[PDB]
Amino acid sequence: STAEQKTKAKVLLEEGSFLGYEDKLRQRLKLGKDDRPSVSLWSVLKSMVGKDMTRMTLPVSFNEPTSLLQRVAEDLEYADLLNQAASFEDSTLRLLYVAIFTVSSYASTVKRVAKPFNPLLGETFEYSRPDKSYRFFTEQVSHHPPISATWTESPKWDFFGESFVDSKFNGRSFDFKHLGLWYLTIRPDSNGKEELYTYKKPNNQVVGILLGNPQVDNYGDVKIVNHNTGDYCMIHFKARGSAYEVKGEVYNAKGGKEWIFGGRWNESVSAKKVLKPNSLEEMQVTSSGGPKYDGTRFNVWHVNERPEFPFNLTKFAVTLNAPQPHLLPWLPPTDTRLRPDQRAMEEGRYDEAATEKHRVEERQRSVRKKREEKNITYQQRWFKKEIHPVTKCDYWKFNGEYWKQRRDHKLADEGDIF
Ligand SMILES: CC(C)[C@@H](C)/C=C/[C@@H](C)[C@H]1CC[C@H]2C3=CC=C4C[C@@H](O)CC[C@]4(C)[C@H]3CC[C@]12C
Repeated sequence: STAEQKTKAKVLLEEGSFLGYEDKLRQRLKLGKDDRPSVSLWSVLKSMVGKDMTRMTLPVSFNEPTSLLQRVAEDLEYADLLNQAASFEDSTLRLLYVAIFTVSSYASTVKRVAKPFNPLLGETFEYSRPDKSYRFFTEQVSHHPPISATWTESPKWDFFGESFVDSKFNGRSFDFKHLGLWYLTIRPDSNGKEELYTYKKPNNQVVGILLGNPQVDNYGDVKIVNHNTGDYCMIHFKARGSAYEVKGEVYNAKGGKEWIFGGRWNESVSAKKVLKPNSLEEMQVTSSGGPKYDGTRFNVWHVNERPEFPFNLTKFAVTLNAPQPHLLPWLPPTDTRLRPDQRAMEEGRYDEAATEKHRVEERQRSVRKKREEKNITYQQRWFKKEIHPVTKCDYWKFNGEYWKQRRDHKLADEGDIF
């Protein structure tokens, strides 16, 4: 445990990051299943061609009782990969595991053809895992357009970025682009100063709509750069032409190919050392013991087992919106767990969900109109837009106050949106 890792771990404990997380993770929903009718997606969308996800009104069959804030937290489902990454002295092998971490969060998107809640302006969501030593926090920093800012911290790695989802139904497919930059910091166990990786997430689309069998597809190219070394990785999510294929190549700073990896992003990813730096070889689509330098293949990631849950949620997703008894007294009034329309929907009370949604959305609009009448500039509570010193891009800088003020029971009047 390096000095900087211990210094980070000490901060996390002093700020009380795990207070209130004593309850065992939620294992299921009160709903055992549910019988929202299987309305045809085309029948709904044919009258809304060219619209955005947020401008559409959808039946509950195409809603999910999670927030966009919580879908972004599903980036962390396989965060163990990042501690593994920190343990490798070879920077290109750290990059391999960082890359596969970025791929690992797409298995959970399958079988959830549904719109998550559009977070209210100022809505927040926190999630800490004492068993993993990380804390995640996010604030909805914009409503027009919808933007979430995140900030995740752990002894060996940080992860933060902007969720800016730009969507469009073109009459055939529903397309989603992720416009924000993501920042992943590793504090290596050895042989390396703290290092910064950046990348943008792949696109997603709903296809099969006209065929009557909607399917979530993730597609496009991703490039991860290590700003310190500076290794880089190219990732290719193949677009549907039922192929879930993903492949990637990891290069050192001189363009030498060091690693390739590939698999199906709904199932598993394997990798191998590339022995000749100029090889054109890419992963063709049996050691489960860790990395290998001799060129044999090794497993890196496999999807978690996925029981049947209402709304087709994953086990990990079931933990996120849990109103855990020991957690509730710590939360700000803005936390997604307290959001009443989303809570009603999770419990299968769909008319209550529609009733509460109308109320909280009306109040949001009225507060915006009052601000505009008084020339009042909206200010985020927990983030401020700044210029990042390395990328020179605008980013949402966490102000460092949330967890300390939470520790000190100072949140009771930090927002009133539900
Ligand atoms: C009419 C309905 C069916 C339309 C709007 C719903 C489309 C779904 C499939 C879209 C809507 C929002 C999309 C969405 C938003 C945010 C992220 C966070 C990112 O880190 C992983 C992908 C992910 C999770 C994607 C996956 C695909 C989602 C969930």
